[PDB]
Amino acid sequence: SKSTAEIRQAFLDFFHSKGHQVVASSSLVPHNDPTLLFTNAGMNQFKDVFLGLDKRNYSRATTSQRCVRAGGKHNDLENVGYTARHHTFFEMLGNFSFGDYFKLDAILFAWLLLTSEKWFALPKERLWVTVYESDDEAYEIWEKEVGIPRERIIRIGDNKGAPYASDNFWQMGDTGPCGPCTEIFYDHGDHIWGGPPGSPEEDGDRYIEIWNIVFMQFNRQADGTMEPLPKPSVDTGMGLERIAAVLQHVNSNYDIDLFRTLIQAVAKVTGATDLSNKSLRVIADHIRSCAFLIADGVMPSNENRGYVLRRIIRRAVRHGNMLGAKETFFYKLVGPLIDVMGSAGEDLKRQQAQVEQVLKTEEEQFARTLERGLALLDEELAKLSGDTLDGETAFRLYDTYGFPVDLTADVCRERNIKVDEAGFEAAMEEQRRRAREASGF
Ligand SMILES: Nc1ncnc2c1ncn2[C@@H]1O[C@H](COP(=O)(O)OP(=O)(O)CP(=O)(O)O)[C@@H](O)[C@H]1O
Ligand SMILES: [Mg+2]
Ligand SMILES: [Mg+2]
Ligand SMILES: [Mg+2]
Ligand SMILES: [Mg+2]
Repeated sequence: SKSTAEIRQAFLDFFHSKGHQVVASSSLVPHNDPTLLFTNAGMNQFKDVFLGLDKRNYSRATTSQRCVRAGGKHNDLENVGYTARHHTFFEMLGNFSFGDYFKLDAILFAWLLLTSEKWFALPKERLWVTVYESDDEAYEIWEKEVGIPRERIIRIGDNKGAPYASDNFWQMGDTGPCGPCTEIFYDHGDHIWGGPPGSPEEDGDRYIEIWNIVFMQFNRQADGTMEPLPKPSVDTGMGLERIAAVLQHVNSNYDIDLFRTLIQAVAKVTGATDLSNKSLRVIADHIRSCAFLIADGVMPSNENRGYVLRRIIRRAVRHGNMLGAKETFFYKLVGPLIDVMGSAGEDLKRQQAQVEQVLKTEEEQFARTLERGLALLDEELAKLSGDTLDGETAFRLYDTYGFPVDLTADVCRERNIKVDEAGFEAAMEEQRRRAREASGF
């Protein structure tokens, strides 16, 4: 069928033929807003255009934005390797309307691309749509204009437990452009556990959310106030990996051509013999987030963006150890990654050597203490009464061996053991004030 690269280009070509300006992906590092750790959506670089503070020569655009959702806000790190649909690094295919077309055309564009014989040509029967409970306009558009059976049109209100807090109300953050949205789901088959959106089993991998179409209408204020945007606008986002899985007739993102080739590369450098397991998929995902973050200027450190990068690198190195890696391996995956990304991996190839050295240095540094740290964790788990590793042990693995608390928790999770992360932060704070007491500052 179609490769991931062909699907990415087809999406861009579709909207380009619909008068959309093709705009390059922005960096993973936000422009002078932290606050946000990482670019997590395609609309980020158009934020001020939605607010009406900035205007473009074009009124409609389309992008394939690289996103990282490993802190915040959206943090999907603990889903990586457990679900069929979650990555840290992923490309969000988006079309944008800046005071141009609104709900009807946005919905028609998406449906045409998905179901048309000229385009993706997906069977209408396997597509479910959600709307915001109060969004009657979106409901009637799906029902009367598109012709979706009412059975597969699901109203969702404030299911997160506060007003405007909803799976069908997309918000950028505590402030910024937002509005009710309509989301398109794909039924992967009854052989997979899961229910439709709204069911107690909606988290299953059967009904996977493919495309989120946001009808930008409000600028959310600090005080929780919704202030109307000057011009109603559209912000859409479709996971390239998720739509690629659908189009390549597989349930999992890790079964698409890109991740198949990438997982094969991981197995080659680690010596893994399994077709697929948690570690293989985690490392394949982690190299994408680590390599692209460094290419975008993020350097490993013990604070802020750098520490998130450091956490991901070291968790990937841990999984390499699980697979039985004998030598430094992580940096050897940059080449293979560049090859599978195509045009989306050109900002990376530009600095291959630099990214490779950073990852090599980082792994070698962590390798000093990794195995001795894993041995300590194993002897502490062997004498652990209860289901929770204490904070002192987690602090020790951090202070001496450089184990991030979530890395320690990742290992313990695989054995049904929890981590007292409150006791860890307490032990962390106690060290901070010892430094304050001793230093005087
Ligand atoms: N961690 C992740 N990995 C891969 N794709 C993701 C992702 N988070 C979001 N996407 C994709 O980006 C699109 C728009 O982003 P959005 O913020 O709506 O995600 P989401 O959080 O609603 C998906 P879910 O509800 O399954 O977590 C989604 O339709 C989804 O396909
Ligand atoms: Mg989510
Ligand atoms: Mg959702
Ligand atoms: Mg969702
Ligand atoms: Mg969503």
